[PDB]
Amino acid sequence: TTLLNPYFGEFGGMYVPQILMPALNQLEEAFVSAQKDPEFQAQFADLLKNYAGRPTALTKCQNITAGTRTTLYLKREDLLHGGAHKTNQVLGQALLAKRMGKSEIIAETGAGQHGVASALASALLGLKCRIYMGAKDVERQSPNVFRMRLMGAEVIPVHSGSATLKDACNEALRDWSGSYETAHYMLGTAAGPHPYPTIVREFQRMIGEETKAQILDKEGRLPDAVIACVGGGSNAIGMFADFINDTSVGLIGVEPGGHGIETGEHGAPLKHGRVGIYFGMKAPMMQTADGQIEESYSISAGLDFPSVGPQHAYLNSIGRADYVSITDDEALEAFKTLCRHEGIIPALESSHALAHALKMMREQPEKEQLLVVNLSGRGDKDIFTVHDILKARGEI
Amino acid sequence: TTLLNPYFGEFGGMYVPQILMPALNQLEEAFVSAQKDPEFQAQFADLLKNYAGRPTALTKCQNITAGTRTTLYLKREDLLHGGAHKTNQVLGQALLAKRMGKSEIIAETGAGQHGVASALASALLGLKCRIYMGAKDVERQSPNVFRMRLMGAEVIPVHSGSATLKDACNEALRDWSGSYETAHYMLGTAAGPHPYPTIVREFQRMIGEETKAQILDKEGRLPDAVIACVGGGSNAIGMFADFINDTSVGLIGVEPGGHGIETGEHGAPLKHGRVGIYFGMKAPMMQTADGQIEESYSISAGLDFPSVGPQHAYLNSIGRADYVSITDDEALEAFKTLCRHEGIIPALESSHALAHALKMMREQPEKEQLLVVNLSGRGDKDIFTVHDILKARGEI
Amino acid sequence: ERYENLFAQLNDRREGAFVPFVTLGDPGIEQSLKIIDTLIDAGADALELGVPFSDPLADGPTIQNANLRAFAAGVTPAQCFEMLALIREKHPTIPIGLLMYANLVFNNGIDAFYARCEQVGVDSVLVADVPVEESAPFRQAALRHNIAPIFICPPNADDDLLRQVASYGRGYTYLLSRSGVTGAENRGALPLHHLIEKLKEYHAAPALQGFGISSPEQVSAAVRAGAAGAISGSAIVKIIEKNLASPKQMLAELRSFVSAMKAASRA
Amino acid sequence: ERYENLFAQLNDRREGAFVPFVTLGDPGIEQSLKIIDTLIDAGADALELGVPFSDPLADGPTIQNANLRAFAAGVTPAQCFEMLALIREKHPTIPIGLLMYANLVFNNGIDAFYARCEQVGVDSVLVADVPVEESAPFRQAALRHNIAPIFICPPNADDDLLRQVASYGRGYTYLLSRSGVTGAENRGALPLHHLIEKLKEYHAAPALQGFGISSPEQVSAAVRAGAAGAISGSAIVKIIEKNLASPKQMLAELRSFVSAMKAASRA
Ligand SMILES: Cc1ncc(COP(=O)(O)O)c(/C=N/[C@@H](C[C@@H]2C(=O)Nc3ccccc32)C(=O)O)c1O
Ligand SMILES: Cc1ncc(COP(=O)(O)O)c(/C=N/[C@@H](C[C@@H]2C(=O)Nc3ccccc32)C(=O)O)c1O
Ligand SMILES: O=P(O)(O)OC[C@@H](O)CO
Ligand SMILES: O=P(O)(O)OC[C@@H](O)CO
Ligand code: NA
Ligand code: NA
Repeated sequence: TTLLNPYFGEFGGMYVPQILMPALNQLEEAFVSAQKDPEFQAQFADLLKNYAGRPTALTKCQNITAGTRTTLYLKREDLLHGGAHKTNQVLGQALLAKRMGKSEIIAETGAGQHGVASALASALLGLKCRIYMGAKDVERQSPNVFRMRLMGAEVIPVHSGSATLKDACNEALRDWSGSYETAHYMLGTAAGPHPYPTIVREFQRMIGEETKAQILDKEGRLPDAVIACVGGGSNAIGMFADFINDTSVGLIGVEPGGHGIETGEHGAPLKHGRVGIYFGMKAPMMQTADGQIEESYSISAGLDFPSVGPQHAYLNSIGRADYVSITDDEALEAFKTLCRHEGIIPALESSHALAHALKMMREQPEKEQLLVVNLSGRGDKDIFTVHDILKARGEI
Repeated sequence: TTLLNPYFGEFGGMYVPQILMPALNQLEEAFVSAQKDPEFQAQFADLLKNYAGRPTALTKCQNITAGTRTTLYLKREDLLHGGAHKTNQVLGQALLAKRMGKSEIIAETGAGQHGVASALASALLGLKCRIYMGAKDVERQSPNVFRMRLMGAEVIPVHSGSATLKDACNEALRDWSGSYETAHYMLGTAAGPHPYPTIVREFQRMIGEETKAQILDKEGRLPDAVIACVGGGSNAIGMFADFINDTSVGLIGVEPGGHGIETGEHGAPLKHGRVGIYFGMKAPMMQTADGQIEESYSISAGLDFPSVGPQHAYLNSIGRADYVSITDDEALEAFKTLCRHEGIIPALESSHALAHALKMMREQPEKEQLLVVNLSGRGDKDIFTVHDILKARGEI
Repeated sequence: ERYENLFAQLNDRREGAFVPFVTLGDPGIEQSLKIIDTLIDAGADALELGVPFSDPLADGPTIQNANLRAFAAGVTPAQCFEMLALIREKHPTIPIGLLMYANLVFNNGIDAFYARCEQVGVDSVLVADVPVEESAPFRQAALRHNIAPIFICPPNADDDLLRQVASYGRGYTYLLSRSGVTGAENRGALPLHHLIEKLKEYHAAPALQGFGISSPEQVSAAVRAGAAGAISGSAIVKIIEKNLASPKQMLAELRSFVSAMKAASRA
Repeated sequence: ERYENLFAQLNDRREGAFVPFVTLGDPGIEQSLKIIDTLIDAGADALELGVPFSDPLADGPTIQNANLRAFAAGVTPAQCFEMLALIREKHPTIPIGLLMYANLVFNNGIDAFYARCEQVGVDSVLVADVPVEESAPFRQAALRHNIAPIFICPPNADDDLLRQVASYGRGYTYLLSRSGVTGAENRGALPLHHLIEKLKEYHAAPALQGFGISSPEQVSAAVRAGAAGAISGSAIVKIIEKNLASPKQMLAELRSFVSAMKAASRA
């Protein structure tokens, strides 16, 4: 029994070992209680405004749409404390953890962005935080690792498997299955078993709510489409949620194409995978013919995940949202273009969304369209990755 | 002749080669015209709000004042686009440059923060930007250098002298003295010849204006004191300006003590230097008995400057503002404390101000006081410096 | 059927069941078959067998490495089912249970998976990441193909869960020793008499305790507490691991361990 | 006084002044004094001498390195004034002008600085970073100590500035060839006849053109355009630099260069 529907059509559920079902049911109950509690809502709002910096700006691009009939706004989650949208939902989940009497936090990370967010929220709110991170991401993201440790978090490299996000997820779940009595698992995306896809959406939906108010104020109408990258689905569903019932507003999610879909080295399960059961959920995933989970690939560690949240799978199935992919090289060009022409260094994750918007503009330059891209994070963490690429291609 | 008073008491003036006086007079005139122009004010406000992210949060500390009668707020300039207060005044100066018909920008930087800000504003507003940076700061701040170059700026290492900020300043001025016809010198602090100390203050005073409104809203009264680090003086005068006439509000500026004032390795000219003429101004500076300019030192490259803006020298002389110093080690402890207990990684510059606030609290823990620290920037740029220190001291 | 006949025979002899677990194909197909024949010949009352899975989220490092060894030898689910058929041909009465991860069951059709289990002679299936709340299509397919669906009684079980497991489960009930993941180093110490008693009141299938069972004292303790038997996996797998380069000595030590564990079940 | 007497004598001979500049104490005190005696003996009509300063913001690399060499030899302002006194004892009629940075003048008191200039026999002082708008205490101190305050006429001068320089300046007017900082590689190419004419109309002190003058053709061109003379610094300093390890050849090449530059001033 659950208080809330665990499925979006066929997708979702609670495919966890029996031992963890009490933890999931307790979390759902705490969340439903919290959502009706004015005191919880007031504390969450206070943290979002006065600690994290909400509302975030909606920036009209001045130079990158020149010569076209596209108007492009960027929703500036890059300006949130910590550098990405992740901070929104970690503040809510940390408050839920306290509401339940939990003193410790488990989290996984790939971009190190959710790790940083979990570490900062735990520091503020007095929780003991341990973060699992693929050891390949460890040796590549040593700066973010040190940030987490500076803020008092334990960072645990994971060497198994691809040594990336999927493997960090596995270890976090193994941990939480012998520590759920005292530790809250702070899942970092809108995926995993119910109630996480629902909680993460509700704690990210201020993105789209703000965007809607801001666009009505500046343009007097809703966007023709909103565009967001999709690694697990949190920033996209946060932007999408408040527009789902606005049927004229397109919802476009951008999965990583990596080296190219045809190479098999990508992270685009929603359009190029097959439904399966893992990560506690029934959802599209990259898998072999035998049902083994395949390793994903992206230049962006935050999108390097071979599954996707169930609400996106559902929104795609019914045609409410459309999903596309963008390759490493297309993402890199968008990163460079935003740096040089708007003075904003975007996360390589977010650069996938920008890259698709640029394509919509350049492919049909006389099409009048009002677009919003969710700039889910800043690209400070990515400048070394980008440098080593530009140096290897003789471009610097 | 000038439109505005170039001196604050004895300090200030326009001590530049005759060739540059026309450029200074033109800038003053453009600034006075701009300040009366609703269209300029509207464009500046639009950029500050919708591009840079103003207003910034005022964050009440939750954990670091526990056990005391101090209430401590942080003015979150770390959340501004670019990561520091520098972005405020570069947007105004870039607009002035366009108002004057200038197409190129010269700027100096030490923290790389003003460099990043100049580069991002130039990218947005279509200006060609060249940045001078001490070659020692170059080899230490290669990440920020790459950010600037990513955004299309030319970064020029300076090997002369101490190979730090003073030397970058020298080269910028030498450059501007054969390029003033087409280049605007975007000075990065509230120092240098008139009209820069006045312009930079007026384009930073939203910090204190916002702070005042925010504190009245949250506490119903003005702060007992506001505290800011002082390298050249921009972030401090920006916080101070709107409180100058509120005589009950203390104004406390914190100069870098480096390894200790007694060692001579510091950046505290306002309290430990001697009035002189250089950098285009009459102001306190660190100098030998013979009047040679001495090299400064700080763990924080953004505070490593052997002079200070003339308005601070004046406010000190008349006793309106008080100036103190904080050593490297005190700044480092404040950095660590904010990371671990509030989940905010501060700039090492700003950590000097926090360190003095912590001292005011800890020295007199039963003194009831409402304090505001200007958190002038985020400390992302400093995590490697801090790491190499903690590793050298066996602390990691 | 096989579980009912085993437990009736063990009850007559006043014995508990000792049920080893191994990963099929670890370290290879041929050595795995020899390993399983040795476990039976040394006293195993039943078998629990895992199909190598790419991401075994209920397993600790010992069984993770077993899966990696199986994958290194190229073991696929299809090859596992060919092994299962051969094991059933050799041993017509021993109950054979699979420990599966959900995606391998769901991949090419739940019904097709259980149909293949029936074809090869499997007696029960436990799907580690399918709680009773999600089990409907799995248990229906199992029962449709004369396969017992196994459910887990965790140490935090409440009464509504007790009644569900007792009602929907067949063959045996998996009584968890402790929270966490599989692993011999972590011994379950929490008393389980209360759960064992409730299961019996609700007429649940007989309980086999698993997780952390690595010594004969733990086997006798589970039997003494009322459990019908005990399952041991990581303890068995570490012997395989320790002896990879010595196949003969591996079988020797496996027999020594199994015999002692089964001896302790003779209460 | 010395400038008035020089320019009257040069006017009689229909000659322009050639005025070399060096940094005092570069590369050392003793070689610097020999250098200055050589510049005079080879035809220098006047001298412009710099006091090494830590941050010379109007100088390019050549004169920056001259200052560094002087500092390497431990040259202080006090030692510079002892040199100036000795130079004046050797050469009673040649005008001696200082090119100073403001902080060295202001350091221990503006009045004390000009008093010391008077004691050693200096004729004029140009403070490079003190525009006419800031000059009041400097020019008052200079005149009080019978020192000519020198002001710069930049190529972007407007009429109000022309009248100020003509009114407040004494001895000579520094006519800038171009924007930028000192340096022989950068030649000023903008015609300056218009400024020279206005200065004469307003009765300014005679104009000496400086910055980028490194060839005899530039000296004759400035004289031909109406300037009373030309100043050359970086060109002279590069000879010092090129010959640091060959003190004798240095003096030889200095004399060769000065003689040719002074020859071109004889219009
Ligand atoms: C700036 C920025 N933008 C977009 C995204 C994409 O995430 P979404 O698809 O959900 O929107 C990220 C990603 N961040 C994460 C990964 C995130 C996480 O934390 N757990 C988890 C589990 C499965 C998949 C993805 C995740 C990280 O590397 O820490 C990002 O950092
Ligand atoms: C985050 C942060 N906080 C405080 C400060 C301190 O500056 P103020 O004293 O003026 O407040 C900085 C500093 N930044 C600068 C230095 C700044 C500049 O740009 N030119 C210049 C010239 C002389 C002195 C100082 C400067 C940089 O290294 O680029 C900072 O980066
Ligand atoms: O590995 P252990 O800890 O013995 O657990 C049993 C499990 O492997 C089979 O169900
Ligand atoms: O160095 P140059 O370019 O000759 O300029 C003259 C200057 O050095 C003395 O006034
Ligand atoms: Na994905
Ligand atoms: Na300073």
